[PDB]
Amino acid sequence: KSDFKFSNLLGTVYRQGNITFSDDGKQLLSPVGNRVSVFDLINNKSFTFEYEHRKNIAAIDLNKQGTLLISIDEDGRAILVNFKARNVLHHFNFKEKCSAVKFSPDGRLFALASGRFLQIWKTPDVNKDRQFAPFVRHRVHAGHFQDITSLTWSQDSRFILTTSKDLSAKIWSVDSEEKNLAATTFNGHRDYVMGAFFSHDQEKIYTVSKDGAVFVWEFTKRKYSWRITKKHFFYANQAKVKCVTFHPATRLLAVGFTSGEFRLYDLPDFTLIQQLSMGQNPVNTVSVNQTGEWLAFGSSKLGQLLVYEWQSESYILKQQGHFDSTNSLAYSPDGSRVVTASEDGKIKVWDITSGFCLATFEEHTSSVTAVQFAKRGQVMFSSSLDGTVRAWDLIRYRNFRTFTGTERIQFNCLAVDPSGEVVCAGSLDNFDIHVWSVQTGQLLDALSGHEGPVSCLSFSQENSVLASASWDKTIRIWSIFGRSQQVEPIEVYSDVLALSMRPDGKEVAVSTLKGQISIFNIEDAKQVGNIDCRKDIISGRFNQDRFTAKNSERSKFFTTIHYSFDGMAIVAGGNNNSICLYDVPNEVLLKRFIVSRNMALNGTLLSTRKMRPEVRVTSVQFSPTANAFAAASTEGLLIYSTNDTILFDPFDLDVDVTPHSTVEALREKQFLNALVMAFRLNEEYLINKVYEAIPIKEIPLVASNIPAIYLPRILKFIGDFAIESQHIEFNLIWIKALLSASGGYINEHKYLFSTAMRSIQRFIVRVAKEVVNTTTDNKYTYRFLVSTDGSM
Amino acid sequence: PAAVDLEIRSLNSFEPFDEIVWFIDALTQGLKSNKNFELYETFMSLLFKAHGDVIHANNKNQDIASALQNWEDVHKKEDRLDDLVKFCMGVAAFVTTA
Amino acid sequence: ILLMKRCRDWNTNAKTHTIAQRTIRCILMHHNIAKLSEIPGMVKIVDAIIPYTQRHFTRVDNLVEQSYILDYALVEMDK
Amino acid sequence: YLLVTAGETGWLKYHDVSTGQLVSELRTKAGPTMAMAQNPWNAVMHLGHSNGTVSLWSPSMPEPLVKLLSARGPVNSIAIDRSGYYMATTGADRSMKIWDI
Amino acid sequence: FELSDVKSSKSLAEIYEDDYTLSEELQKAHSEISELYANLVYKLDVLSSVHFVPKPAETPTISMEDAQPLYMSNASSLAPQEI
Amino acid sequence: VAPTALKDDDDDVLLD
Amino acid sequence: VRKLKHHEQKLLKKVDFLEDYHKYNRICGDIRRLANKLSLLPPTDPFRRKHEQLLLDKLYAMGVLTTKSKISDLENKVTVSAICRRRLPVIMHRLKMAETIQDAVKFIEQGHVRVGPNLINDPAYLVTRNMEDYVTWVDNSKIKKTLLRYRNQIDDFDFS
Amino acid sequence: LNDIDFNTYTSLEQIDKELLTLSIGPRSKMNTLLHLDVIRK
Amino acid sequence: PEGRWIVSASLDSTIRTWDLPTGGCIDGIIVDNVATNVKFSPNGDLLAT
Amino acid sequence: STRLKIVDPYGGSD
Repeated sequence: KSDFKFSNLLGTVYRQGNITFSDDGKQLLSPVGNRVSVFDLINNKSFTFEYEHRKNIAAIDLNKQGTLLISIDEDGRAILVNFKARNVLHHFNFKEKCSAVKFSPDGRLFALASGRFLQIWKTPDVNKDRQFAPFVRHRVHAGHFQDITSLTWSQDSRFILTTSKDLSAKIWSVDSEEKNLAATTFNGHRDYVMGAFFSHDQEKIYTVSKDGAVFVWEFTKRKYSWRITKKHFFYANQAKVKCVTFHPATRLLAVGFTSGEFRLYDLPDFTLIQQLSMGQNPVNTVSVNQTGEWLAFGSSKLGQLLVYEWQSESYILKQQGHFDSTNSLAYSPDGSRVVTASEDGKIKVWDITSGFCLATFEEHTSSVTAVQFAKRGQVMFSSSLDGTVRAWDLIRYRNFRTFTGTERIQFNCLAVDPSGEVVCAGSLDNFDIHVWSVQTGQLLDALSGHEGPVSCLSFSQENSVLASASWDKTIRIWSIFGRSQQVEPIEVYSDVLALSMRPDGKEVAVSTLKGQISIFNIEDAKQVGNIDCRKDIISGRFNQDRFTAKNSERSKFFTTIHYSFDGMAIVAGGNNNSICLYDVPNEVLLKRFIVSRNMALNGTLLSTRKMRPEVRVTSVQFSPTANAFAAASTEGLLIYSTNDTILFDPFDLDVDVTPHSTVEALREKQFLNALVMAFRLNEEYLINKVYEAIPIKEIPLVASNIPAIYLPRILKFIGDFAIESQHIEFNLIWIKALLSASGGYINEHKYLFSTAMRSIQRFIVRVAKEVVNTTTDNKYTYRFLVSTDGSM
Repeated sequence: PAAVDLEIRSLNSFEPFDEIVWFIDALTQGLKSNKNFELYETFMSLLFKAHGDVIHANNKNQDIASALQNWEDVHKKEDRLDDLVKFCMGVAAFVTTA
Repeated sequence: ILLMKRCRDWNTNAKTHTIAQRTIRCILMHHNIAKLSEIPGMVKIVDAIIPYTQRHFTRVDNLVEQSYILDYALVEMDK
Repeated sequence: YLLVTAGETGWLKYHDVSTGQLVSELRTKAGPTMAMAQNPWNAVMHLGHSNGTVSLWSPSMPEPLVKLLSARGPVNSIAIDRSGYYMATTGADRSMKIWDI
Repeated sequence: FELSDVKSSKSLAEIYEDDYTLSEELQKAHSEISELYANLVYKLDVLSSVHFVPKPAETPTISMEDAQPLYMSNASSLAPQEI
Repeated sequence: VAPTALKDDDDDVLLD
Repeated sequence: VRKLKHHEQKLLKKVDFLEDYHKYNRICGDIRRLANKLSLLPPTDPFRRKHEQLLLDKLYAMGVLTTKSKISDLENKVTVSAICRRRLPVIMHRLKMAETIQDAVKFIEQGHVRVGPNLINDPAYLVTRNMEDYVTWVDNSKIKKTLLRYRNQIDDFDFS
Repeated sequence: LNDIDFNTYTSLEQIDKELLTLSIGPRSKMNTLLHLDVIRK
Repeated sequence: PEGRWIVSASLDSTIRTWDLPTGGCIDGIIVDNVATNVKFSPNGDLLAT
Repeated sequence: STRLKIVDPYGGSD
């Protein structure tokens, strides 16, 4: 009964276009394919915008006011979005490829590099009510005879410097009256002019060329004219200038070369501040902060993004995404971290709160097919097509064990026992499930009985039974632990593609090739429910198709499914443009999500392969926090969450229940009534207001009297609220009072409080213990210093 | 974080050790406010890392000894947090398990 | 150096680490810490004592957490 | 029976269409080629460059036969008459010059 | 061991000069083999792949990706038994 | 001025 | 140009400038080059011994090598015809699914053919040996109905 | 009452002086400060 | 769309927006012509009458 | 000259 919205895109920090810094300097805007990601450098957070282009973004820009963001794709279709409210304002089609877009520092105008033309437009007014046709064109300029590489605004918004592949830099006046002031073209460079910049006083102009030459232009007498007074050269052996940026206030010049290295220079002295290398791929985009202290670089080939603090030679941000599509994903048991794997063969560990990669593992030679955590959570296992299964200790970030078959079997699926003592893998070529001992690393035995390749495995987190399904049109339940081994095969109408264990361990759901999700009772081994999915799935006609989408049967089944931790929902995805969320007990579709709106991707709408990227979801999982689910796709890891919660969803509401009446009860000191009415309304602002208004002396009284029905919901509220709240002791007092008062009830119903307790344990472990760990170290460090004999 | 670390290292470490004593008095005031508790504890951790030997060598000095003793009086009070954390882990682990 | 070598070995076993810690504590509280540093080979012996003592600290600490089940039993019995 | 190409690499290349083998490839060493024209009377190639010069080339020689300064900026276009006696150039400095080549 | 029977291009001083200041050529081929194997794997992968397969890709160098967190120390990566 | 415009010595010899 | 007379041919020659297996030829040559450079390496090198085995395993898995082989045999066993035999329409013809290779290509283009759970519409797709067993008709194909109807075995519960 | 009128509520800086409160910022700052030496290296 | 408001029209030539959590009218309009239909857009950015 | 004069719905008002 939750509404999920796309929140952020992990696994991709930069694909192409230009990166920009916020005017305050505290945020970085990076194009990620079709969408724009915003990184909070100070708060170490990140979000991705929900709006979406038809194609990949080419150029973006944010005005100095911080109110308007303009993004333009590769065919010239622009989207104007209110940056603060994150809502799209207008769409405009400039009908030409735009290389660069820049706001004037005044913000009234923005300039467009379109072919060999410079278009100046008037910026729409954000404050005003939404206009039907807001874009009015200011001026158009045509001097260049060849495409414009870049453009630069003057600090006073009165002049623009445009550089083109005509080996020329050209200056324009934004006011017609001042045309005589600046109507000059600067020649002299032997290659493409990549950047032209004003000095801070604007008396001097610096032009940079692709060949690696910097010219200093001054207005001087031989009666007065612009002349090259000084010439500097980057003596790169073969590297060419790829991107250049300048900061007039601090006179900093940052140049990124095609060899993958960048230099920082001081002008006009040309003093090389520093020289570093990001790799062997071209540096595509370079940006400078408003204060000039942070430098952002981006390489498109490997999708690297680097924020460099050259003052202290420190790294604010240093991230590289997956080169290939993410094949699998796995949440940490508490939901603090998510592990991803790629067809390349490298695993990356991500932190949910920050959205940045903590470690990358490159032990696997071939594509990693599955990653899974143990119930303990410190250990992670991965299976790969290279023929190995590896165990990773995520406290010390080390591959402490490798499992392999006798004959190098390609593993596609993986399952780990709840006790973390048995690991099982399956293959498309062997038909046998290999079992290893975690402690010893030796093959225990091979579970035989499937006639077809094994598609999917899972242990029950509680019962510890193993379910395996295959293209043999059957599912087998293995009771491997115990003195005797039993197997129970259940027949299914079609090949089984995906499989999921209900968190209770009493039912298993399978997705088949006929587009059916069938739920079976494990103990009785009989079907208990079924869901149709063919009609719900959305699949687009591929450009190469010679048959219609409606007649097409390419992918009308789900290749991956997962239970919600409540057990009442299943999220499903496949080789299609749909992620469907079904309600198991009612067998109805809750909601359908469109994965991409990129017209480039194939599924959105004779020796040589006609192969081009297509949209597909490789893995889905629910967050153990019960607020989000993540879907691994070609573009990256899409995370949908319920954080905003604008919905009004009251519970057991009555006429006498009102936000005013809740506040009245607080003023009357009726804390139990106020808290209950706040939950019945189910308004986050009101629950927070009542929650913090209850005095410490009254908490044990209120906690003891909470009705049982509201107990799971308040426990959920504290766990989610405490993780990011500053009131550590206040939230700890509340948890202790609830646990001490309703501990027996929670024990009687573990499944009902499974997600609430897990969120609480995340807070007590990931923040509360770490605070105490610092405080206790100072206690013992202090005792040693004072109690001990000092040196002579 | 870079700025904080540089300043703490740069505190003068020569007798009469005025700055180090001043910093301890500053941090002792911060703990009394019961605000920004995790940073003040972290600052004191960085003080011992960078100037522990100076403090250890001259622990008998009245100014350093008194400033640390005042810090202990406040820091001793802030041990009730450990009791809450230990209680909740003990019961949360037991309740969810058995 | 002879006594600390025994303390290093006793520390590796959890059934005898308690004796090693109190012996180590007595040395620190009755010897000059500066002097202990110059002794050749002491730092390597000290290097081998720290990793085990941290393992013993993570344990025992976990036993303190587990002891709070007696609180939860007492509050339940009050009800 | 020769095909001639020029571009931004500063390479002048001759290709024999009859035999399909690269007759000669010459380095201009003057940056990108802005204009190109053949002289129909002696089959010598005229390349324009960004330094305002016009160079004359033959496939068998590794260096230009002649160099002519005919502009204060890049040479945009070159035209040669049928007799191969005159040459007209236009640079990006509002200049047009007629040459006796 | 192979003994050169051709005149040494290095003068008798040079043979002593280099002595003042497992094999690079052996490692040079190793890079070449990896390049050839990587290219061949890509070409065969595209032909037998259902889905799209992307084509595989002094001065101090920055490591974009690291095997462990930056805040983590190598000493903290060792067990007591290892020490 | 450009058209685009807006709108002691310490001795190094030291006694050793 | 027009056909050259006897005397024209003598004066000027080789002026005739201005199913292709160029790509498969490149694969066969590249395999030979990679095997050649491997031989140049010292025999005892573990790096050499590992990569040659990987090359044998890849070609075995692709199916171009019908049986396991040595490095030497890759010099002569690998042939363009061997790669052409893995071609999906060629596999289909051998399976008797299609009467002619041209018929198989039309079926692949029309979307009647699936290799495992995946529908393949690219006739250029090369079938690996593990997937060879699972090339079949798509379930709802009008063709597969025709096969079953001929046998009088078309079971409507399967929708095929 | 304005915060109610706009259906918003900003959490207090400190609920009570006697109660321990963390800083109003990210929780990774403590980790970054303690290990700044190894991050640099 | 968020379930928090009701917009209603009546023959008295007025359109009223009601806040359900508080159960009170928060906005009012007078239209020259009576409004016979009222619908929210699925996104909620538009109101059609 | 050096200046496109485009009369369109979005510009050329002057």
